[PDB]
Amino acid sequence: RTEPTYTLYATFDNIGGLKARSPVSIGGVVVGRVADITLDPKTYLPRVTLEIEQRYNHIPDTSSLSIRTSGLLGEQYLALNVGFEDPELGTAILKDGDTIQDTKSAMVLEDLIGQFLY
Amino acid sequence: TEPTYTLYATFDNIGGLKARSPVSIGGVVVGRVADITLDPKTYLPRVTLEIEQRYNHIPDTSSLSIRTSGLLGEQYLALNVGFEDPELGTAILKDGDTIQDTKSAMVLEDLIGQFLY
Amino acid sequence: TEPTYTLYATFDNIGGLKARSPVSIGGVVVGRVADITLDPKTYLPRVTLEIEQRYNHIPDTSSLSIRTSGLLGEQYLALNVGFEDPELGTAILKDGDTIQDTKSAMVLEDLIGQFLY
Amino acid sequence: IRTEPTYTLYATFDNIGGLKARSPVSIGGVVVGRVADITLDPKTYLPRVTLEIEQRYNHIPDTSSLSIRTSGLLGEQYLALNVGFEDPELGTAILKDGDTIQDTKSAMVLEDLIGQFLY
Amino acid sequence: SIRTEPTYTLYATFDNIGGLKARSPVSIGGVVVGRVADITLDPKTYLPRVTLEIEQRYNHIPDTSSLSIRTSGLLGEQYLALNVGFEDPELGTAILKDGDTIQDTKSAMVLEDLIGQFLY
Amino acid sequence: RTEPTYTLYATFDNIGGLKARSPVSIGGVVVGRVADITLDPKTYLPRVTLEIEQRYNHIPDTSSLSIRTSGLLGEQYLALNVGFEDPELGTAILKDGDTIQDTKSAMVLEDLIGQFLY
Amino acid sequence: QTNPYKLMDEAAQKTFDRLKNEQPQIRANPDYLRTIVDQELLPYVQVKYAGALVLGQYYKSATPAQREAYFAAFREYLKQAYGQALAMYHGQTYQIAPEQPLGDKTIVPIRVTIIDPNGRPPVRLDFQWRKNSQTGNWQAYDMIAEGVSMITTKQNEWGTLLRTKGIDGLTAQLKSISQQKITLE
Repeated sequence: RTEPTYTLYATFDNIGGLKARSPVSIGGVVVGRVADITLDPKTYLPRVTLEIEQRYNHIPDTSSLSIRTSGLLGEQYLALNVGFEDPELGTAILKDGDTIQDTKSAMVLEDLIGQFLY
Repeated sequence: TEPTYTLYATFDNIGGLKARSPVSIGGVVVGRVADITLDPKTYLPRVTLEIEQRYNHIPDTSSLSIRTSGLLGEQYLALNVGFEDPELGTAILKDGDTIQDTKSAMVLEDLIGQFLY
Repeated sequence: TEPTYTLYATFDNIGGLKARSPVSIGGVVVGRVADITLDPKTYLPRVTLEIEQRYNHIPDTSSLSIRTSGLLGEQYLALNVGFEDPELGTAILKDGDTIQDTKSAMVLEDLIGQFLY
Repeated sequence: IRTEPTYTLYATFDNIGGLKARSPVSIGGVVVGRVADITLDPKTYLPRVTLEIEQRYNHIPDTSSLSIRTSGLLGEQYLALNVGFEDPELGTAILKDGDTIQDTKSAMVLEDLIGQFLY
Repeated sequence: SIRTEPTYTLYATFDNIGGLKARSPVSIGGVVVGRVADITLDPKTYLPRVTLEIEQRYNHIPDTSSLSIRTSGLLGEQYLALNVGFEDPELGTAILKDGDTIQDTKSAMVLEDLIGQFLY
Repeated sequence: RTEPTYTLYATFDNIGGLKARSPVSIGGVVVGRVADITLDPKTYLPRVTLEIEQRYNHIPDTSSLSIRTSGLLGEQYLALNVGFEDPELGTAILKDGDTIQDTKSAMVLEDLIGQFLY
Repeated sequence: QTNPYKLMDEAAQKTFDRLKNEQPQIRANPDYLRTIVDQELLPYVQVKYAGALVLGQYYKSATPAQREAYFAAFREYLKQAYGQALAMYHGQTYQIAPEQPLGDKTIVPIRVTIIDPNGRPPVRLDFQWRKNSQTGNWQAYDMIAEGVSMITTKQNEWGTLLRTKGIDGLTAQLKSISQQKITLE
């Protein structure tokens, strides 16, 4: 895996049962692996750092990132979604050391039954 | 030896279709899958189909979709024979052509989302 | 080990019926299935099976359906005897015959899609 | 020796599901015997069954019932007896040697209910 | 043995023991105390009865308490479970010593019946 | 391993199947494990004694502690929830040897499936 | 007088008393439930210590010009939920739990019930009464349905709004629930 790979950062709020060394997939094909997860001692929030293969390198700065289960009884894996790319207007590309913003979160088998008729 | 040939098609979300999977019609296997890949631009997945030669003579209009086996089985790319019509439903699928219509896979959270909320 | 005789049938969606699977009536096992194949003119599935010879009073009006045992267990085909009455030709079964009517298998995805309209 | 001398009984059914031989028979959760034979009637194609009961228990009125139910949630099958009540003058026939029960219930299958309702 | 453990015995009757076996755990609030001992029938009425034991450290239980069998997780062992009742001092209550019987009881759960009474 | 440990006590009344040495987590990341479980001979109420590392040590007392399950056929664990700090009303950062005031019961099955859909 | 049991006793009595006096007018005009919920109950409930939890750490950042608006809109939201909730009235009981001695803590859980022969099996609804410092009398600040809370599901659901928008986001969007009823009674 000698090919260089560049890294990105993100923050969540309730990741669930995610675990290190899990795949990142686009459309259904694997691309990059997840590196590190931790907390912050100032506000207490889950923070993740991941790496991306260098070949794919033309992303708009607007995109989506969300986690979702696998198959039916499988584990967890991130899911990226390409956003809208607008000509003329400013969009540019994702370089190193950046961060993706708007993200969703997991779901655990209690809040469902909760919201069910409250 | 399977004196086979190749076909090409597109998709958008292939769920979890690893290579070496059947290409069954009516619950009978008649092919296989060799390669899946991604175009370095639009970012849309594509596949490579291989079928044997006895079953030729297929109308250029048909259907192709993805399905799962039982409850917790695997996944098997299935076909649906279209229809043959004179004049405006002519010709056959020669060696190395493209399929028109498609039908994407199915995910869990879409259902739960259509329900509840 | 008995002297057996063979029957034919056609279907529409085999639903993963594997060769050598039991044939039952009222939950009791009797004959075994011989093989399955395809047609080079209509592209439809056909099935050849064989039955023990002691039972020999099943008339023409009868049915064959497909069903799965247990929850997520195996699957098989169930035979159904039809009520017999006078006047009309009873037509007893002999070797090398075919059944008329039947039924098809079931697919999961469509039931879900129908539950959500 | 598995047990002391016993005595036998017969019954009929309509569809026995996946009931195999060597299956238990119980009341209230406790087992009191086994299953002997299951066969078919070559005149009307209706399944019948023959079973046995140990010589210990020796007082059951004729009015009773028998049924089938699955073991746990995902297991095997086991016959289930159900006793009537004791009423002299009216129902007296004690279960002797080699008799047949009057009333019975049938089995249950999966995909039929889906067509029956909630379709 | 489990080293000494002096104990005593209690009796009970039921109506459908489901799938309980021998040497099964008895617990209060999810903490185990004693195990079960013997199960049998009645040749006069055919109603299942059970004889269990209890470790002798705990020496304060009101006469009015409840017993009920249940299942764990969604597909595992079936275990008994008791619930302490409230005692009234000024009125007539009692503790339970060796050789007593619990008043009330509960039945068991079963499939088929409910799935056929509803949504049939 | 680094073990500058703190200990804390809590009470309950129904704990499902929480066996010993199970993990405890905040927001989805592990921060300690339960230690000693026992019963009380005065009124019969289960009591738990847990321990925490020293890196995270700024919790205000106005916080909650509940029990939940993992996946669909996993093992139970203890989730935590952080509150706010304000004078007069609620102060006093947790010192070693104290008890967590709040608590919530365990979720029981069968009961609700009997209740609803009746 | 700090015994919560007697307070809950008189509260249940007064509630069902004022409730019994109306049968057709309430269903002819839903504007009476939102009235009677304020006519009682609310003197027994506390708003500050309740509405403080849903905010979280962000409370340490709220400007004095913003806190009062949220604190005011919270009650106006809370009225409608309990208003719509009252849609039953089958003359059901409320067997209070028995007495018990001195509380060994400044936080105490108390339980009631409700039974009727016309409906499903019963259900329990725990309450929490907080023993404050010098407030003399005590209030309630929560409700537990059955293994499920009512401040837990809402503490995180109104989430990402707090990260991106802010307190300003929750304001106005809270009151924007309109004034309605149900046509299925």
